[PDB]
Amino acid sequence: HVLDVGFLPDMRAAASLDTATFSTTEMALALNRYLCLAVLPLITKCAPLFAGTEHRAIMVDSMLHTVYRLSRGRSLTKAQRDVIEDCLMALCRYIRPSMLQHLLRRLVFDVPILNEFAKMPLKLLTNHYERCWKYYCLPTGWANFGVTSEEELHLTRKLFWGIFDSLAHKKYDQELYRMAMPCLSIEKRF
Amino acid sequence: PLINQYFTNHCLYFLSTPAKVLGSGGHASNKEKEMITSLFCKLAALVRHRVSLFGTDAPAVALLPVLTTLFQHIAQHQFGDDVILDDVQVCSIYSLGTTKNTYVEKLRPALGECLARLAAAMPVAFLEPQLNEYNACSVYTTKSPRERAILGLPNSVEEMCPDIPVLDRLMADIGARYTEMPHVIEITLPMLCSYLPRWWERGPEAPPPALPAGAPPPCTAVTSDHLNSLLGNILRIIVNNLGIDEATWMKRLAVFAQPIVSRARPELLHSHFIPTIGRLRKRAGKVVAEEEQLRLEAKAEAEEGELLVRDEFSVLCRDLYALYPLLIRYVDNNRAHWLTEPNANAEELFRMVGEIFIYWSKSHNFKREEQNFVVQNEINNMSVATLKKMLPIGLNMCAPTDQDLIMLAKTRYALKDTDEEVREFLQNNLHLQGKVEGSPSLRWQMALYRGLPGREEDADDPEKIVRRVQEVSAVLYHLEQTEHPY
Amino acid sequence: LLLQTNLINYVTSIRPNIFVGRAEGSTQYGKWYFEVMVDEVVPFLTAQATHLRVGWALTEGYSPYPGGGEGWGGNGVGDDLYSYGFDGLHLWTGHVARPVTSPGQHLLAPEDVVSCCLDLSVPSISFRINGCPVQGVFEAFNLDGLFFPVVSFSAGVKVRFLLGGRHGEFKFLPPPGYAPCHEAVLPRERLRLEPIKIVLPPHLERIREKLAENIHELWALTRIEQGWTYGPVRDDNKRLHPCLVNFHSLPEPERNYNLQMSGETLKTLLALGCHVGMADEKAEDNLKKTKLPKTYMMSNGYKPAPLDLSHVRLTPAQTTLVDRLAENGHNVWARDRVAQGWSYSARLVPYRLLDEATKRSNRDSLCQAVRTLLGYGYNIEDRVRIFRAEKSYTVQSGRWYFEFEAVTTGEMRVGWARPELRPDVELGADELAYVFNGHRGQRWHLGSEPFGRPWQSGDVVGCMIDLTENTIIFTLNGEVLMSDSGSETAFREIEIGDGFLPVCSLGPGQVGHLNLGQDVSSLRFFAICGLQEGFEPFAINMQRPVTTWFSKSLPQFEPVPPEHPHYEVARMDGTVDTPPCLRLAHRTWGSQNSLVEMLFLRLSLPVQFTTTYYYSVRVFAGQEPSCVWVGWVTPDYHQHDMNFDLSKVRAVTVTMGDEQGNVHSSLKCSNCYMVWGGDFVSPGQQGRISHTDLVIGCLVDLATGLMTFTANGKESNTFFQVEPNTKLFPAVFVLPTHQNVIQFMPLSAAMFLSERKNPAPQCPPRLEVQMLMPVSWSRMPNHFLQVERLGWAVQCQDPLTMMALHIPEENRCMDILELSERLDLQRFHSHTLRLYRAVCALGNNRVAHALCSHVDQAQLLH
Repeated sequence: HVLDVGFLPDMRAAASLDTATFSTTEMALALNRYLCLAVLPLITKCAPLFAGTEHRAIMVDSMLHTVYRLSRGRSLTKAQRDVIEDCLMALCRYIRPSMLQHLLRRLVFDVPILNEFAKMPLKLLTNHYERCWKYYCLPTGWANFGVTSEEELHLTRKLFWGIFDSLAHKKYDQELYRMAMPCLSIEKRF
Repeated sequence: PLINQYFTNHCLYFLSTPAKVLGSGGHASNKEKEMITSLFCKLAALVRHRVSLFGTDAPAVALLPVLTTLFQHIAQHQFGDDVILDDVQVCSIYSLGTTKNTYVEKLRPALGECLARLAAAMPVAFLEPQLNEYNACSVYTTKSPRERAILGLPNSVEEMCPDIPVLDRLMADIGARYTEMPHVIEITLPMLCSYLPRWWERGPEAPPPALPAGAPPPCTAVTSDHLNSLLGNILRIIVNNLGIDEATWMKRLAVFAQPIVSRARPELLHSHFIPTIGRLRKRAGKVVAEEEQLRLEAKAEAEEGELLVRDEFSVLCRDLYALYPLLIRYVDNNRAHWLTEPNANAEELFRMVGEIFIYWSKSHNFKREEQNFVVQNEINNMSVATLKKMLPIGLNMCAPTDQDLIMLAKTRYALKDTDEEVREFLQNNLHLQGKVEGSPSLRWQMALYRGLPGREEDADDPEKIVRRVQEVSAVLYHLEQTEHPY
Repeated sequence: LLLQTNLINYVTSIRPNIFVGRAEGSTQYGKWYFEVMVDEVVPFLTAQATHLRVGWALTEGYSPYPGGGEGWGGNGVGDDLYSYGFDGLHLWTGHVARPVTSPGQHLLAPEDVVSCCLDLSVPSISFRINGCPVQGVFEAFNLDGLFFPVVSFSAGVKVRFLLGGRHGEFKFLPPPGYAPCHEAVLPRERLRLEPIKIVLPPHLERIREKLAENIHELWALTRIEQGWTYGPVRDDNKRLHPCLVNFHSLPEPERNYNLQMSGETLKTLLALGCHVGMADEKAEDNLKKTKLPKTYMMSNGYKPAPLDLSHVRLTPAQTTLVDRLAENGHNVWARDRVAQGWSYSARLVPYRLLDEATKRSNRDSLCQAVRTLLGYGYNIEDRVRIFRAEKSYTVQSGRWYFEFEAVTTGEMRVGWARPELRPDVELGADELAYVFNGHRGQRWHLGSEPFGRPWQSGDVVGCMIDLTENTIIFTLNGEVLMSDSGSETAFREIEIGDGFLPVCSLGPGQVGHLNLGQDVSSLRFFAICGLQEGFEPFAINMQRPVTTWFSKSLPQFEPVPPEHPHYEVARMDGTVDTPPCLRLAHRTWGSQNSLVEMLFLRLSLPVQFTTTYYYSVRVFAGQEPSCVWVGWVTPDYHQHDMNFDLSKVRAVTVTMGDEQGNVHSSLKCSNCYMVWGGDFVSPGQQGRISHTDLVIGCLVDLATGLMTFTANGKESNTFFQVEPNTKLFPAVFVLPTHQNVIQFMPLSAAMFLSERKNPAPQCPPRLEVQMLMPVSWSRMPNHFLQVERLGWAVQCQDPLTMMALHIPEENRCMDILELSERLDLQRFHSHTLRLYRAVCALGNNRVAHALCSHVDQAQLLH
C-alpha cells in the first residue's frame, strides 16, 4: 500500500496555483489519513521510505494553495505520529527543517515542523546513535536555532518553547570522522 | 536565553571527571564567569532555578593562565559578608526575602578543584557573625535557623585551626611545615562546644529555642575529621547525639524541629554494640517510650464505639501528631547492627534479646486505624514503602530468628500449630497440645544444621514456646498486608 | 563402526617458569641446555606402563586437559605438533612412535639423566642419553612462541630438575654455547615449577643548549664534591672517571657522550604530540634560592648548590612521558649492546619489563631533567573460562543459594543460567543468563546495567534465586545488594522456563572459589539472609562433589547446524550429467562477515598399509608438485578453509576422475584456499605459512642414511591466485587427486568401505559438511593427580585412572561421563551394550569368548 497508494500524494503535491479546481483529491486524501495514522508498521524499515517522509513534509508546508486548516491539522497529526514508526533514517527529512524551518522565523508553517523537531530529541536523548549526515546537520541547525530565536522572535511562550530544547542526538561510539568545516575550539563553540 | 542555557547544563555537566580529568579546568572556569553578571539582575519572574543548577555541577592544577577567574577568587567572599552583617539587625522581612540568594553560593561540599585562598576567612566571615544570632536576641521565632546546618558546610573548609585568625595576621601576611604543627590545636573548641548541649536536659523545646539550629554542624563535621590519628573523637561523638536525643522520649517534644534534626544526621559510626554497648539499653528505653503510642489507639477506640461521642475531632486527633514523626531515625539503629546481630545471634542467644522483646507493638497495635499515619505522612507517600511497613524490616530477620529450638524444627512446627487465627486468650491452648518434629526432612545436612553448632547451649524451655507462640502470630497480621493493599 | 572403551591413566606435565624465544631483536643468545634426572621405581603400576617423557613446548600446545586426548587418553607431551618429547627411545611428534638407534635402548630406568639442547640459528632439538647421542633428530619447526622446559609423567614418577645456577650439578658438561640460567631468567620474577595452562630553528638550538648546560653543570660539581678521587697509584681497573672535568671545555669524547642524550631528549619530546608554548612565564623569575646552613662548605672548594625544585612539582602525567622516553633510550642502548657487545657478564635484556627498581631509576634519570626544565620555566604540556554444573542438576522450583569467593578482583561474573548456555558468548550477553559483574558494579542480562558496589579482595559474594517468587537477590558479605531504582536486585518477572543452573566465569588472570554447599560448614555466613527465609542452599543432599562442567578452549569440529543464520548449505542431488555437489550461502547484508571459516568433511581417508606416496593437487593441469606425503595410514579429512567474501557460493562437488578419486571444490569470486586436513587440526585464523613442524630426520650411526620429509603436513595451502592472472572473475575448479586403487575412481568408494568396487560418485547422508567451532563444553574430573623442594624435585605417588570412550572415525578420546550430558551417544552406547548382550545370547559361549576381547574383566569391574 505504501508503494501503490503512496504514489498518489507525490503526484498530488504538485498544486500551488495552477489547479485551483482539483481539490477533490486533496479532500479524498485528507479524509483518508486515518489509515496511515492508525498504524505503526515498518519498524524494520528495510525499504527506503525517506521519499514518503519528504513528501509528507512537503504537504505539511504546502499551505500556498487551499489548505483546509482542519485537514492541515490532520496532516500535522499524521506526520507527527509517523515519527515513531521509523528508526531514524530520514536524513533528507531531518535536514529539510534546517533548510526551511530553521531558516524561516516561524513565518507560516515553521511552528508545526518545529514541534516535531523539538519532540525528536525527547526520544533521541541517550540513544539513537548519529551518523555522518546527522552529526553534521546537528551543530549548524542548533546554531541557527540558538541565534535566530533569542532576539527577533516574539514573546509567545509556546513559540519560545516550540524550539527551546537541548537538541543533542549524540551517539554512544561515534558518528562522523570527517574534517570539521566551520566555513567551507570546542570550548568556544557553545 | 535563560531556560535553554540552564537545560543544556543538566546533561553536559559531569564531563570533567571521566573525560579530560585534568584538561577540563579551562572549560569549567569559563562558564562560571558569566553566571555572576546575573547577581544584580532582579526580575518579577523567578529565575532562581537556573542559579542553583548552574553552580551545582560547575566544578564537576597551576595551568590556568587565561583563567581570569583567578581574579574572581575574592569576588565570592565579597557577597558572603554583605547579607550576614546587614541581617544582624534583622517582621515582614524576617524571612527568606533576603536569604534567598545565599543557598547557591555556599553549597560546594565535594566538587573542589580551586583553592581561591579562602581558607580561614569563612569561619570568621559569616560563621562568627552568625554566632551573634545564635541566642534569643530578643527577637521572634527564627525564620531560617536550619541554614546554619545547610549553608555551614560540614568541615568543607580544607583547614581548621583556632587562634589563627585573631592572632596570626601579619605572620601569613609577610609570607615547609604547614597544617602539621596544629596537630593538637584542632581539638580546642570541640572539647568545649560539645560540653554545653550535653549537660542540657530540659524537657520542653521552648527552653532550647534555637539550640537545635546549631547542634548538627559541629559534631557531624569533626567526627569525620582527624580520623587517622585520634579515634577517640569519633568514639565520644556517638555519645554526643545519644545523650541529646534522650529529650525526644516525651510524647510531645517538637512538631517541626523533630523531623528537621532527625533527618539532619541519621548517622552512627561508633554507636553499635562494640563501640557503645549501652546504646542497646539506651535505645531499649526508647522502645518502652514508643510503646505508649499503642495505648492511645486502643484507649480512644473504646470511646469511639457506635459514635457515641464526637469522634470526628477527639478519637482520631490523638496519635497522628506524635507517633508518626518519632520513628524516622530508629530504623538505622538495627540496620547497622544487623550486620553483626545474627552473627552474634549465631554466637549466642543474648545478642538481640531486647530487640526481639521490643518492636512487636509497632505492628501489633497498628493493625487498624492506619489512616492516622498516612495523614501525618503526607510529605512522603503523596508523591508502598511506608515507614510503618518497614518497621519490622530489621526485626523479621532477627526477632523470629532466636525464638526457641535454634535447630530442632520446633519453630516451623509451632508456626503451623498456631496458624489458626489464634486469639490472645486462646494462645495458651497451643501450649497444651504440642507440635514438634524430629523428622528425617531437610533438617538433614543444611536446614537446622547451623543451629546446633551455633547453639552451644541451646536453651529450650516449655515456657519458651510462649515466646515462639507470639512470633508467628505477628506474621499472621503481616500476612494480609501484602494482599490487602493492592 | 562402534565406540570403544578401556581404562586409561591420567598424565600431567609440569614445567619451571622458564621462557625462551627468538625474534628479530633481543634473544638472550636463544640457545639453552636443559638437564634433569629421574627417580622412579614403578615399571608397571596398576593399570598399564607408566608414561614419562621430556622435551620442549612452544607456549601454544595447551596439551594437559585431564581426560580427553587426541588418541587414547590425556597424553602428556609430544602427542601433538605443538610439543616435542623423548621417553628413552621415541620421537613423539603428533602421535608418532618412531624410535631411534642408541646404545642401551631402555626406558627411563632409575638413576638415568637426560640432556636437552635447543639451537636458535637452525631450528634443531637434540637429546643426550645417559652416555650416548641420538642417531636421528627432528628439525624445521616453528619458532613463534616461548619454548617451555616441560616434563610429562604418569603416576609414580619422581624427577629432579637441574639448573646449574644453584643446585644443577650437571653430569654431562654443558655444550659449547648454551647458558643455563646465567645472565637473566625472569628478570621481574623468580624460579618455580608450574603446571602448564643548513638552516635550523634557533628555538631548538637555544632550548637544547640551556637544557644541556643546566643538566651537565651538576655532574662536575657532584663528582668533585663527592670526593671519589683516584688513589696515589695509577689503576686502570679502578674505574677511573675521565668525566671529572669542566662542563664547558669538556673534550670531544665527552662532547659526543653528552650529544647523544641531549639530542635524544628533544627527538623524543618532539614525537610525543605535546604543544610547544610558554604556558605561564612564572618559574623564570620566581626562582628562589632555598636556605642552606653553613655546613654545605666542603674542603674540595665546590659547595653543593643545586637549583631549587623542592616546591616545583608539575603533575604525574608528564612522568609517563618521561618513563616512556627512558624506556625508549634504554631499549636503544640494549639494541646497540646486543648488536656488538656479546658480553658474558651477569649483560642485560629488554628493560621494558625488567624490574621495578632499575626501571624507576631509569625514569627518574630523565625526571630530573624534566623537573629542571620546568623550574627554568620552559615547560611543555585469550577468552574467558565458564564453569557450571551439569544439566542433570537443573532445578525447577524452590529457593536456592551458594557463595562465590573473589580472590582476585578483575573480570569475574556470578549468576544463574538456563541449561543451554551457549559458550563462546560473554556471560549475560543474552537472555540465557542472569548474572552480576563485580569489576564495575554492574549487573548483566541482555546488556549491562549498573547495580551495587564493585568487589574487593576475598569479598565472598552470595547469589540467590527464588523460583516461587521469580526473584534473584545477590548478597555481598552478608549484606543484601541494593539497586539504584529502589528495588532489591531487580530481575523481576523471570519465568520458570526449563529450570536454572548456577554458572560462573573467569577472565584472564583471575582466581575464583565457589562453594555450592556440598558440606555444611564451608559456607561463609548463611545466617543473615537465608537462615529462616526459606532460602536454602544448592547441595542440600549430595554424597559426591557436584560435577561443575567447564568450558573448553580447543577448537573442535562441529556439524553445520541447518538453522545457522548466515551459513546455509545444500545437498544438491547428483545427476547423470553432473556429479553430486554441495554449496554454501551467506546473509550478504550488514550481518557478520566472519573470518576464514574452516570447513570439514564427515568421514576419513586412511591411506593403505602406501600406493600413493604423494598427492596431486590440480587446478586445471599439473599444479605445484611435491604435495606433502606421509606414506602411512594417516586418515585425511578434506578441508575447505574458505574466506567469506560476501559472495554467492564456494561450492564442493564429489566428482570422479578417469582412474582416481578426486574432489571438485569450486569457487567463484575471491581468495579461498582448500586442501586436505589432518584429523587433529585445531588452529585459529590469521596465518598462511609455518603451520607444519617436526620434519623427520632419521639417520644411521654414521648420520648417512638420512631421509627427510615434510611430516605432519596438515594444511598444505594452495594459493590458487598464483594460477590465473586476469582482470576478471571466472570460476576456478580445483580438483586435487589422491585416491589410487586398481581400476582395470570417486571419493566415496574408498572412504565408505562398502561400495568400493562401485565407481559411481555418491554422497550418503553420513557425509555432512562441518565447520570449526572455537569453544565447546567439557567435564571437570572429580579427582586429579596429587602432585617439592631441595632442588624443586616433583614427587608423585597416587595412582589415578578413568575409563574412556573413543570415536574411531574422528579419532579422539573422551571421558565416558560426558554421556551424562550428551544424551545422543549415551542412547547409542546403551543400545550397543544391548547388542553385545543379544549377540552373546542364551546358551552361547564362543561369542562370549570373542566379547571378552572388546571388553575386559578389569573394565567391567571398574
